[PDB]
Amino acid sequence: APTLSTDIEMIATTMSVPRQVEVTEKFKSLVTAHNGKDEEMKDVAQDMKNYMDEKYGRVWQCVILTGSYWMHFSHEPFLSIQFRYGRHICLAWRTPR
Amino acid sequence: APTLSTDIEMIATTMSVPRQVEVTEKFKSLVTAHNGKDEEMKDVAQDMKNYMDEKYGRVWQCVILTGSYWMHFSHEPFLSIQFRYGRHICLAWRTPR
Ligand SMILES: [Cl-]
Ligand SMILES: [Cl-]
Ligand SMILES: [Cl-]
Ligand SMILES: [Cl-]
Ligand SMILES: [Hg+2]
Ligand SMILES: [Hg+2]
Repeated sequence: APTLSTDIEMIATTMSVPRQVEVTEKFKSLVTAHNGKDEEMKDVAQDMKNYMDEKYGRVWQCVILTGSYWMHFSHEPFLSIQFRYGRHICLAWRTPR
Repeated sequence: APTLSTDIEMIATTMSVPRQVEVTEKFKSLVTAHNGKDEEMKDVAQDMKNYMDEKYGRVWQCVILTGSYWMHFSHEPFLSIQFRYGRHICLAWRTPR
């Protein structure tokens, strides 16, 4: 404890459990504040990106999605997190500057 | 001409039509070479990323997805392209280094 909540499925991350908990709990609070509406998920992606820049340094990208996904950023190591909360998959990783 | 093919839906891009055509035609050839299988879309994302680094400079990220999506990278301008071919949405944008 603090422990990863039971309604998050961690898919892949190079971040520690304390960071996983802050990131996922923040995402859940944002989605809840926006009543889970897809129509407002852009605000959520933006507020997640700003939260992460502030807290863990720039530059973050945030992708929220439904369905499946396949990605490539870099074979070299970089700060990253991928998880599922309900219907929404959340991707976030940090790039230079 | 070269013109954007009728089976691509451009969703948003800051790249010119010549670049749009090369990127989308390359994506279509890769998906066709992999028989459209979701199970191999990781190879496609990787080969798209390498094609784009080579052709337009580093560093590219590539996300292929089904379903909906909402993202944020940067309010500042950066090289980007988003489009749909059949069931697959393809996102790609360039970050520093
Ligand atoms: Cl993020
Ligand atoms: Cl990868
Ligand atoms: Cl790409
Ligand atoms: Cl945005
Ligand atoms: Hg995110
Ligand atoms: Hg792509």
